[PDB]
Amino acid sequence: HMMTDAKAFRRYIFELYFDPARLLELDDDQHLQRIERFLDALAPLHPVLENWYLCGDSLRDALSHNVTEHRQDLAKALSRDRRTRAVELVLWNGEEDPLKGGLSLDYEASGRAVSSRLQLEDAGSLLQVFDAPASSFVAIFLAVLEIWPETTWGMLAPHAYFVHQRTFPDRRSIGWIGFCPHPLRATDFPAATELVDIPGRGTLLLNGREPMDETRREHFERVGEADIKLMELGYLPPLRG
Ligand code: NA
Repeated sequence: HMMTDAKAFRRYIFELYFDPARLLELDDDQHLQRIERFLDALAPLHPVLENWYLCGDSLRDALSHNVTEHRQDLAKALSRDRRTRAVELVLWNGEEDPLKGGLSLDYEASGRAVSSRLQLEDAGSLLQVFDAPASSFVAIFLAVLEIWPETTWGMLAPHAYFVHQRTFPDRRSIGWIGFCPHPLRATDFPAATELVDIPGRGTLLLNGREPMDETRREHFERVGEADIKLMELGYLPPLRG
């Protein structure tokens, strides 16, 4: 079918991974500059992405420091979020309700893979508000690739799919939309899969969303067949790493 199931909210995972050695080379000024550029790139995509704030305890405190208004506040996020062995930065977009596009951002750079990453949670909130979600999510990937040439993997996937349906237990997944840092040939992939070639970076892959009804071939062809081809190419990275 062309439509999805009818559900009030779907949890998603949205994670971009960076080469830890190359990311660690950056100093704080460069991390802050990249985050500033990334927030700038989010702003045109939807009204809920236009404002970002430091976290706080009272609602008044958590809305007092708009880092898209006062960019010096971004350093104050780094100051309270930093830890001895890693830069970390946490922001929220000022919307408390996930059903209204509420979102937080978590950026870490440690020199290790697990904590050299950009996460948007819960990205299912953006599926709530995007009029044309496929292209808007691709635009978020495109921003990350332009700002972080160190990107080594990206995945946007339903949480339940990743946890309970990913083909390879000890590997990452390309998800519904994802980034693989290699050129790919449409020949090797299903017809429902769209490949966006990004010279100098790799490929963005768009599989189809989960429909209300689908056959066994269609089920296999969705995210599973793409993960299988990536694994067969040696491009699907291990989870532990
Ligand atoms: Na203020």
